[PDB]
Order: sequence, then C-alpha cells, then structure tokens
Amino acid sequence: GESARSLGKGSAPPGPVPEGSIRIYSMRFSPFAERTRLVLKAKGIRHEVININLKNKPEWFFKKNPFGLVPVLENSQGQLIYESAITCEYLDEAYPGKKLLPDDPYEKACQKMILELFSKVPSLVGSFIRSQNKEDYAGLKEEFRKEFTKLEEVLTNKKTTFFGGNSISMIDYLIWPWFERLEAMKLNECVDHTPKLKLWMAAMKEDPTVSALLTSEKDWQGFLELYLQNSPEACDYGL
Amino acid sequence: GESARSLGKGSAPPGPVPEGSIRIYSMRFSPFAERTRLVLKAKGIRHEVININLKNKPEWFFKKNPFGLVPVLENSQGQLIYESAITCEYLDEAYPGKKLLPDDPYEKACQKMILELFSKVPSLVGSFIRSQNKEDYAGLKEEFRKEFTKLEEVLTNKKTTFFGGNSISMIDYLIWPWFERLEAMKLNECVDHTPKLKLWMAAMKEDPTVSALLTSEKDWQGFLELYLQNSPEACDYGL
Ligand SMILES: O=C1O[C@H]([C@@H](O)CO)C(O)=C1O
Ligand SMILES: O=C1O[C@H]([C@@H](O)CO)C(O)=C1O
Repeated sequence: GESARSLGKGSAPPGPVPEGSIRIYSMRFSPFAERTRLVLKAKGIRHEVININLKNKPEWFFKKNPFGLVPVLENSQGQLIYESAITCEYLDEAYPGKKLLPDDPYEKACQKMILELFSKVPSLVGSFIRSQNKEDYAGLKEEFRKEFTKLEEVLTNKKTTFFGGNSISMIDYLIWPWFERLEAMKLNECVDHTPKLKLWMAAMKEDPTVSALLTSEKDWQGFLELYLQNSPEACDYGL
Repeated sequence: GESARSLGKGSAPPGPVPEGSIRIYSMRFSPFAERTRLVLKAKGIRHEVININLKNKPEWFFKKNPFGLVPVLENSQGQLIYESAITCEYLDEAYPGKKLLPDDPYEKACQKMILELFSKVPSLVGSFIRSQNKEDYAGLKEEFRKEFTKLEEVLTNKKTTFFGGNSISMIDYLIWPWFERLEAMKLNECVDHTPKLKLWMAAMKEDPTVSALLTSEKDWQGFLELYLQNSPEACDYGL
C-alpha cells in the first residue's frame, strides 16, 4: 500500500518500462491524471503507476515532460506522451478493447466540441479552491451554473444517458473528475437547475470504472488542505 | 470578386449546402479560419465559403455556432462542426486525398503535443495587436522569443524540414497563420535566435497551398486598422 508513495526531489530516476506494460506518471488526487487512469481501467490496459510529488518535484521529471505536469505516459520503447486529453486519445488508438471514441468523423468531432463546451470548468474549479468568503462563493456558483447549462443543453437534445450516447464513452471520462470533486467543493447546488446533468452524475457513479477509481470526500479534503499550504506531504495524504 | 462580401446583421440565413460540397463560414483575415481553408486546399476538397462580418454579426450565425466564432463547417446533411482544430481533423478524416495526420498513434500524439507547445502564441498575438509603445513592444518581443525557442527545440532534435517530418503536414498548417502575420506585426526579430524556425518559415512560403492562400502585408494592415476600431467594414477591406 505504501508502494504508492510519491517520488520527490532527490528520488532516483526510474528505470525502463517493461515490455507489455505502459507507465503513467500520476498523482492520486489529480483530476487531469484521473482522466488517463479511467481510460487505462476502462480499456483493461496493463500499467504501472509512478506518483509524482507535485509540491516537491524530482528534477528528472522535467525530462519526462518539460511542462512538469501529470499525467505523462511512458512506454517500453521510451516514447513519452503528455497532456491529459492527448494521453487518453493515444491509449484509445494504441490498445485493443472497448473503443471509447467513435469511429465516425462527425460523431468524434461532436465529442471534441462537447470537451470545448466543458473547457472553462477546470479553470473555474482552480478559482473556486481559492474562494475566501460567502460573496466570492455566491459568484462562483453563478459562473458554474452558466457552464453547467451549456452541458444540460447537449443532454436535452440527445436524450441519451451519457454525452456520447446511451453507453459511457471517452467524453464522459474526460469531464467526470471535476464533477467528482464538486460535492467536496460545496458546489452541488450549481447542478440544481440542470436536471439531466444531475441524472448523468448518478449514472456515472454506477459505472464500474468510475466506481473503482472514486476517491472519498474525506480523502480529497485531507489532500486539499495540505495542497493549499504547498505541503510536501499533500500528494501522499493517507500514506 | 464582390461574391466574397461578408454577410452581416440583417442578412438572410443561407440555404442548404449542396450535395458534393462542404461549406465553411469564414472571414478572409481570420487566422483560425485560415487553418481550415489551408486544409480544404491541401486536400482538394470542393467547398463554398460564406464570410461573416465579425463586427456586425448576423443573429442566425449563432445557430451555426453558439460561440459565434469562425470557422464553422456545414455539410449537405446539415451537420455543424466548429473550433478550428476540430474542423481540420474532421476534414482529414472525412475526405480522401493527401492524409495530413499520421496514422501512427504516437506520431499523431506528437503533432498534438507540438500544438500544445504553440498554444500560447494566438493569445500573445492578440495582446500584441493592442501594444501601445516601445516598452510594451520590447516585452512582447521577449514573450514571443520564449515561445519560439520551444518550437526551435522540436526542429533541432527532429532535424526535419517541417514539424512532422520532411513533408508538410497538419501541424505546419495549424501553426502557420500566426507566423504569416508576424512580419505585419513587426515581430520578425523574435525569430532571430531561432534559426531552424526561420528556415521553416521560408519553406512554408514555398508550399503551393500556403502560397495560394497568403494575404499581402498591405491587405492585412488595412484590415487590422479597421478591426481595431470595430469598423463594420473591416472584414470586407479591399472589397
Ligand atoms: O494544469 C494542467 O492541465 C494539464 C493537462 O494534463 C490537461 O489537458 C495538466 O496535466 C495539468 O496539471
Ligand atoms: O478565438 C477563437 O479561437 C477559435 C477556434 O476556432 C480555434 O481553435 C476561433 O475560431 C476564434 O475566433
């Protein structure tokens, strides 16, 4: 269980990825890295995980990703892939299993346009995590409700269970991690004028891949308190 | 030639796209829409163009794209695709001809990672267009030089003529429009510590697709002066 402890400044650079496996450089509480892990699980891809201490990074990690961000994929050929959506698309294409993106070009384009509709939400969550008082909170509630009604409208026309059809697909996994953290951020009442989006969240929680990877509110809250202080122990909260 | 005049507020909504053609909603001076037009030309795709008056938009255009931005693709089946990179990827997949993206998943992922390396540049150009004096200009020069050295490093390792190999490909067309406007913005001396990137620009200008679509400095400058004043005649400069 302590096998999951993060590597930080001073850690030895890791050795090569074994043939037959792919490696993800991750952090247990990162919603960006969660995207990639949901895909690895959904597709049944054998993999290893190296967690990175984002508040005390190893210098060698910048050789994996010059941006110094998680997630990063590394394969046995030594190829390196970064940016969460890029890593997810690469896995869908490079591995067998349930295809998570549509083959049809228009339907694929639709999933990417829905990701665009969503793309303000990660930056807002970033802002929210920093909110100081009830006035700031009232305002961020309105900002989230505007973004959520964009997403509600997609579901309203499609009349489908999920954003790509009646079966969960790539787009759902790409947006899920921010919704998972919404309870914990006290932002559930932003989805109260968006009834189909609320039902979508209930459906997501029933998905075997989502349920396997869900972090408890108490664990995310422990992480967050330490992260907001730039604690070098945040990323290993619980361990 | 006046066939290219933009549609603005009050214009009638256009009729259906004919079978055998795709329609692009564009603007002659938009670098985002230029991406899509470079792809249409590179692939030899039969198409029609409707230019939109971005400073006096038709209300119906928001039914084509709720964001109200160009480019937008519309096909004879009535499907609508927006966001410049999405439109380009859709065309590469949906049409025959020279494939502009690699089939190999890693090499495709590499092109998307290079687009990420570039992705600060459009926002910087946006800021530059607004620059007031020599001090602001000196600063933006340093910002551009930082972004350009990221791109130089890609070319340095690859030792290839273009960002995807020795043959021009999607990634080159996606980044080109901002480099085309660099002379006009007086920012050529930002590429003077980036010699491979300077050679890339010379190579791009020799490409038949790029050369066919290049706008003159004088025409772009006429456009820009009117655009900065929110002139409803900017988009039709020259007509
Ligand atoms: O700020 C971030 O955005 C990226 C990217 O992976 C998502 O597209 C990432 O990993 C972060 O930590
Ligand atoms: O500001 C813009 O960015 C978009 C997009 O098309 C690019 O990805 C666009 O068209 C604009 O006018």
